[PDB]
Amino acid sequence: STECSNLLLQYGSFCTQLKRALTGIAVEQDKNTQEVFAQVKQIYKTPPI
Amino acid sequence: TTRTQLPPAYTNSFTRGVYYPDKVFRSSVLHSTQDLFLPFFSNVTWFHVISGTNGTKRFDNPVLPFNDGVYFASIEKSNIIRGWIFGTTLDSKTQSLLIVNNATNVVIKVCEFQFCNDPFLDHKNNKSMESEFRVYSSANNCTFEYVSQPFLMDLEGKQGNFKNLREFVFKNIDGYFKIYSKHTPIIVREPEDLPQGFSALEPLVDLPIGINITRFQTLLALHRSYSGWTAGAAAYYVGYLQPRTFLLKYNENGTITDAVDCALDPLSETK
Amino acid sequence: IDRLITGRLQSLQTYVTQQLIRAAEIRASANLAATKMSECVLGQSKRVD
Amino acid sequence: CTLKSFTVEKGIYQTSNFRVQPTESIVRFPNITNLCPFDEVFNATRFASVYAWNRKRISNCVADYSVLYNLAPFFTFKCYGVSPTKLNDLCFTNVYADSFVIRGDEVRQIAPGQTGNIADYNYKLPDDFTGCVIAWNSNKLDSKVSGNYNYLYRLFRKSNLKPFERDISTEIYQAGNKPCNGVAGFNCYFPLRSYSFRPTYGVGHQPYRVVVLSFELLHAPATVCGPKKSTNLVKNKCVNFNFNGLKGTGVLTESNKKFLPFQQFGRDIADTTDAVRDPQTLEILDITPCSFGGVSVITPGTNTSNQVAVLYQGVNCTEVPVAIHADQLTPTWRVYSTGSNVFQTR
Amino acid sequence: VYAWNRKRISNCVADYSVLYNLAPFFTFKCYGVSPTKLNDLCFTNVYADS
Amino acid sequence: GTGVLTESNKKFLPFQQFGRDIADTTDAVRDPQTLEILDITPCSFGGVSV
Amino acid sequence: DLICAQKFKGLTVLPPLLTDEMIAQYTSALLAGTITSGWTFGAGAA
Amino acid sequence: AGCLIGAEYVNNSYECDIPIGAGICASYQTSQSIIAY
Amino acid sequence: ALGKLQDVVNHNAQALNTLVKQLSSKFGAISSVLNDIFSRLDPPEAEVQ
Amino acid sequence: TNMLEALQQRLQFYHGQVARAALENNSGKARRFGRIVKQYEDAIKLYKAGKPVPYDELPVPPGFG
Ligand SMILES: *[C@@H]1O[C@H](CO)[C@@H](O[C@@H]2O[C@H](CO)[C@@H](O[C@@H]3O[C@H](CO)[C@@H](O)[C@H](O)[C@@H]3O)[C@H](O)[C@H]2NC(C)=O)[C@H](O)[C@H]1NC(C)=O
Ligand SMILES: *[C@@H]1O[C@H](CO)[C@@H](O[C@@H]2O[C@H](CO)[C@@H](O)[C@H](O)[C@H]2NC(C)=O)[C@H](O)[C@H]1NC(C)=O
Ligand SMILES: *[C@@H]1O[C@H](CO)[C@@H](O[C@@H]2O[C@H](CO)[C@@H](O)[C@H](O)[C@H]2NC(C)=O)[C@H](O)[C@H]1NC(C)=O
Ligand SMILES: *[C@@H]1O[C@H](CO)[C@@H](O[C@@H]2O[C@H](CO)[C@@H](O)[C@H](O)[C@H]2NC(C)=O)[C@H](O)[C@H]1NC(C)=O
Ligand SMILES: *[C@@H]1O[C@H](CO)[C@@H](O[C@@H]2O[C@H](CO)[C@@H](O)[C@H](O)[C@H]2NC(C)=O)[C@H](O)[C@H]1NC(C)=O
Ligand SMILES: *[C@@H]1O[C@H](CO)[C@@H](O)[C@H](O)[C@H]1NC(C)=O
Ligand SMILES: *[C@@H]1O[C@H](CO)[C@@H](O)[C@H](O)[C@H]1NC(C)=O
Ligand SMILES: *[C@@H]1O[C@H](CO)[C@@H](O)[C@H](O)[C@H]1NC(C)=O
Ligand SMILES: *[C@@H]1O[C@H](CO)[C@@H](O)[C@H](O)[C@H]1NC(C)=O
Ligand SMILES: *[C@@H]1O[C@H](CO)[C@@H](O)[C@H](O)[C@H]1NC(C)=O
Repeated sequence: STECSNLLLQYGSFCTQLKRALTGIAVEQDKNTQEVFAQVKQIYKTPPI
Repeated sequence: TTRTQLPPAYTNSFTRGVYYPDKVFRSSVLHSTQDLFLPFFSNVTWFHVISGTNGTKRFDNPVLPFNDGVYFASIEKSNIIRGWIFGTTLDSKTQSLLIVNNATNVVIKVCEFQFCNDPFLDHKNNKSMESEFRVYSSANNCTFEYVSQPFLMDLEGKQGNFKNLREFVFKNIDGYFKIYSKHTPIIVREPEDLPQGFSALEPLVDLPIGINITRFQTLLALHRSYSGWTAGAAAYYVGYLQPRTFLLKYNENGTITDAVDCALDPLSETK
Repeated sequence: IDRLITGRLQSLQTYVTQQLIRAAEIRASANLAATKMSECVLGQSKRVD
Repeated sequence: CTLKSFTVEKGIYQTSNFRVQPTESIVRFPNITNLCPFDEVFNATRFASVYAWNRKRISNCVADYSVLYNLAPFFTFKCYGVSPTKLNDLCFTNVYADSFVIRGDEVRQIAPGQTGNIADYNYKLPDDFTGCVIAWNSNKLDSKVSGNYNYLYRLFRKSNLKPFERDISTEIYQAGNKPCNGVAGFNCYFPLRSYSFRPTYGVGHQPYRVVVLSFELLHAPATVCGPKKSTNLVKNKCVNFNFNGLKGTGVLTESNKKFLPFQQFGRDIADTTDAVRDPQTLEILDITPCSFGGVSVITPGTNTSNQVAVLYQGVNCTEVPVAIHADQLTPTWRVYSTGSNVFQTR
Repeated sequence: VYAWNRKRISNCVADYSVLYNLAPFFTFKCYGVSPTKLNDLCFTNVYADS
Repeated sequence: GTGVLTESNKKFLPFQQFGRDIADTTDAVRDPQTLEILDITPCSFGGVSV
Repeated sequence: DLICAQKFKGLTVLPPLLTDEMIAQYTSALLAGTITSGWTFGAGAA
Repeated sequence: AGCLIGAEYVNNSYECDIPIGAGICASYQTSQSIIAY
Repeated sequence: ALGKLQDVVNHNAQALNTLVKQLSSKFGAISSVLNDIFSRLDPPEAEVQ
Repeated sequence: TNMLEALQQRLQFYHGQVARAALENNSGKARRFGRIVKQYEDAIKLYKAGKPVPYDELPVPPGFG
C-alpha cells in the first residue's frame, strides 16, 4: 500500500529509533558472546596423547 | 531551410541542478526534502548553436518534451539566447507560453496563436518598427500578461574572457509555474562542459497559469548575416526532471554549500 | 486509517520495549557468565558456592 | 499541594514551572490599505462560461470578507480547511477568484474528489484544496424569457483535466474510430454543449453563479493580509506577536541572519519560526520564547520550621528577579524583594 | 413505514450511476462506504427497504 | 493486493472460497471465474545493508 | 511454515556473528588451556 | 547471512573489521578493495 | 579508547535530538503548528485536530 | 437501429449548432435553434410514449451519415 506509506511518512522519524534500538540489541547480543567466549588470544590444541 | 540533422550529444550533469524548495530560511542544518530534482551525474543534452558551413543556418531548436521539468543552462557570452516558448501541440488552437527578452523586459505572454516554422529573434535593433516579432503572427485570445525587469542581470561581456552560466529550472505543477536562476562566470572552457561545482538556484517569479504543457521549445536572437541568417558560437544544456529525495546542507549564512542525493549510489543512501 | 496506524505503531513500540528489557536481562546474565568463566575456568576461585 | 500532605519532610521538591507572562500584545501587518476588488468580481454584469472560467489575480490589497456575509442574503458558503471568521482574521499570499455559471443541480460537483460531467470536464479541484466556494441563485439576472445561451459547458473530451486546468478546446470530438475533422452524422459530436436558461424552470434547473477562491496559507510575503490595525513593534520584551498571523509569545530582538530577498521566514532544527520578517518597514527579527524554567523548594521540613527557600532552575537572577511588577506567573505567589540575599548558583 | 417492503437482489451486476445522472433531487448521505467506492468494489448481499 | 500467484495444493472444499494462514491474513484465493485454487505470496523483498 | 509467516510480515532474524563452530573452537581452546596449563594461560603465556 | 555484492572473498583469515554475520567480516585492504573473509 | 563514555553521551544527545525533532511529526494532522490550526480551524474541529 | 439512434444523433447535431449560434453572438439564430430543438424533444417524448414519430413535420435533415 504505497498511499499508506505516504501517509505514514507524516508520522515523522519513528522507525529510525526503533531500527536503531533493534540494531543496538543485535550488536549487544554479538558482543555478549564475543566477551564470554573470546577470552583467549591463542587457540590452544590438546596433545595427541 | 534544408538543414541537415545533427546527432544529439550527452554530458554528465555532475552536482548541478539544485534549488531552494521553499522560501523558509534555514541555517547550519542538514535538511532533507522530497521534491522534483535533477539526479546527480545524469546525461544532459549538449545542443550547440553556431553558423554551420560558414553561413548555413542551423535549426537546432527541436520540440523537446517537457515531461516534469527542465534544467536549461548555458555558458552564454552575449545576449543571443532568448525564448522559452512552451506548447501542448504548438499550433494556433493550443494556448501557449511566451518569454521574450527584448532589451530589458521579460514580457511574459500567455496567448494562443500560430507559430512560425523557424521562430527567431533579432539581436541587432532594426534600422530606422522592429521585425523581431517574426516568431508569431498575432495573438488571438490572451489570458495572462506580465512585464518586468529582464530575467538576467548579468553584465555584458565587455572585452571578454568571461561568460555567464545562466542556469534555469522550470517546474509546472498544480496549475502553477516556477522559475529559478543563478549566474556565475567560468574560468576555463576547453572541454565545453558544466563545471564540477555547487550552485544554488533561487526563485524569482511564480506563474499561476494552469495550462497543460507537454513540449518545450527554445529560440535564438540573430539579426542578419555579418549569407542568410547567421549567429555566433553558443551552447545550451537541458536536463530532465524526476521526483527525488535530496539532503540539503545549509551553512551559517543560510546558503546550500553542498547537497547529496539519496538514490544515486549506496553511499549516498547511507549518507 | 490513522487509528489503525497508531495502534500498530503502539504495538511495535511495546514489542521493542519488551525486547530492550529482555536484552538488559540477557546482558546481565552474559556478564555473570563471563565473570564465572574468567574466575572458575581461567583460575581457581575462593568465593563460596 | 503537590505532596498531598499537610506535613512535608525535609528535602528538595519540584513544585511547578515559572514562565514570564507577556507584558502586552503587538500586531504587525502591511501598511497598505487599498480594498481588494472583490465587489467587482461578485458584481460583474456577466460571468465567464464554465469551460473557460475566468481567473482573477488579487494582490497588494486588504480584503474584508464581512461584506460577503452581511450582503447577498441567499448564498452558500461551505468552506474547506479554514474557518470563515478566522479566514477574515488570518493572512494570505496567493488568492485567486474564479467565476462561472452552472445549474443548481451540479453545484455540488465543485468539490475535491467528486465525479461528474462539469467536475470531470469543465472545472476540476485539487484533492488538497484550501478555500471557500460561494454560490447563489441567478435566475433573475441570467435568464431571458426566450432563453439564455451565452453560458457554455463541456461534455465530451478524450481525457479528464488536471486540477486548476482550463480547456478552451473546440476541436471535433473523437467519439468514433474514424476521423472526420468536422461535425457529421455517425460519431463526430462536439466537446461542449450550450445552456438554455429560462425563468420557467424549477429551482434545480435554475442558473447559479458560483465563485471559488483559491487559498494557500504559507503566507511568506503575505501581500493580501486582512483588515488588522498595526501597532508599534516592541523589541527585547516578552510580548505576544501577530506577525502576518503568526500568533505566539516570545522575545523579539535584532537578528544577524542574512535573509535572502525571497526568504521571509526563518526556522530552526525543529519547525520553530525563530526568525521573522516585519511586514512593515523591512527588519529581520529573531523570535525567542521569554525566560522560563523549573521551580524548586528547599524546605527543611514542616516540623522544624515553616521557612522555605526557592530555587529557580537554570535562570540568571539579574534578568528575572522577584521584585519585577511584570508578575511572572502566580501574582499572589511572590517572595519578598530583599528578604534574603539572592544567590546565583550554577 | 411500519410495513416497509424488503426486496432481495443478488446474482447481478450493479451500476450506481443511474442514481447520479438521473433523479436530480435526492439526499445521498451514506455510512461506511464512499459513493464511487460503493459503485466500484464487489458486494454480496443488498437489501432494499422503501 | 500485491503478490505472486502460483498453483496451490491446499485442497479447498466446495464451500470454501478464501484461505488464510497463522498470520491471520489472506494466503489463498479461488478464482472467481474458473474453479482454480491459488495461493498468493508477496514477491521476495528481504533487506539491504551497506 | 512458522518462520515464513513472520518473514512475510517483515520480521527477519539476523544470524549471529560467531558460528557454532567458532564457539566450539573457543571452548576447545579453553579446555586445552585449563588442562595443559592450569591457570597460567589465563594470566599470560601458557 | 545473505548475498554480498561489491566485495571479493579470499581464502585468508584476518581479525574481524566489519562484522557481516555468520563468521564473515569485511575490511579495506590491499590495489585497494573491500575484501570479505 | 574511551568508547563507552562518549557512547553514553552520544545516546543522551541523540535521545534529546529525536525528542525535539519529533515535533515535526504531523501524526496525520493538517499542520504541526498549534497556533496556525487555532487560527484557521473552528474549535469544534480544532479540538480533535 | 430503429429510430432512437437517428433521433439522438439529430439532437446532438442541433445542440452542436446551438453552441455554434451561441458562440457567434447572434440572438435570433440561436433562438430559432432553441425552438427547433425543443420541438425535437417534443418528438422524442412523443415517440418514446409509443405514438408514431412524424418525419415531414420536423425540418429536412442535412446529409447525416
Ligand atoms: C480567434 O479570434 C477570432 C476573431 O475574433 C475568433 O473568431 C470569432 O469567433 C467568435 C466565436 O466563434 C465569433 O465572434 C462573433 O463575430 C460576430 C460577427 O460575425 C460579432 O458580432 C461578434 O464579435 C461575435 O463575438 C465569430 O465566429 C468570430 N468573429 C469574426 C469577426 O469572425 C476566433 O473564435 C478566435 N479563436 C478562438 C479559438 O477563440
Ligand atoms: C495534455 O495534453 C496531452 C496531449 O498533448 C494529453 O496527452 C494525452 O493523454 C491521453 C490520456 O492520458 C492519451 O489518451 C492521449 O494519447 C495523450 N495524447 C498524446 C498526443 O499522447 C494529456 O493528457 C494532457 N494533460 C496533462 C498532461 O495533464
Ligand atoms: C519590450 O516589449 C514590450 C512589449 O512590446 C514593450 O512594452 C511597452 O512598454 C511601453 C511603456 O510601458 C508601453 O507604452 C508600450 O505600449 C509597450 N508595448 C509595446 C511598445 O509594444 C517594452 O517597452 C519593450 N522593451 C523595451 C526596452 O522597450
Ligand atoms: C557568511 O557571511 C560572512 C559575513 O560577510 C562572511 O564573512 C566574510 O568573509 C569574507 C571573505 O569570505 C571576508 O573578507 C570578510 O571579512 C568576512 N566578514 C566577517 C564579518 O566575517 C562569510 O565568509 C560568509 N560565509 C560563511 C560560510 O560564513
Ligand atoms: C454589489 O453591489 C451592491 C449594490 O449594487 C452592493 O450593496 C451594498 O450594500 C447595501 C445593499 O444592501 C447598500 O448600502 C449598497 O447597495 C451597497 N453599499 C456599498 C457601500 O457598497 C454590494 O456591496 C456590492 N458588492 C458585493 C455584493 O459583493
Ligand atoms: C549517456 O550517453 C552516452 C552516449 O551514448 C552513453 O554512452 C552513456 O551510457 C549514457 N549514460 C547514461 C547514464 O544514460
Ligand atoms: C509602509 O510599508 C513599506 C514597506 O516597504 C515601507 O517601505 C514604508 O516606509 C511604510 N510606510 C509607513 C508610513 O509605515
Ligand atoms: C518534630 O520531630 C521530633 C522528633 O521525633 C518530635 O519529638 C517532635 O515532637 C516533632 N515536632 C512536633 C511539633 O511534633
Ligand atoms: C547574569 O546577567 C548579568 C548581566 O547581563 C551578567 O553580568 C552575569 O554574568 C550573568 N550571570 C550568569 C550566570 O550568566
Ligand atoms: C579457495 O578455496 C576454494 C574452496 O572453496 C577453492 O575452490 C578455490 O580454488 C581457492 N582459491 C585459491 C586462490 O586458493
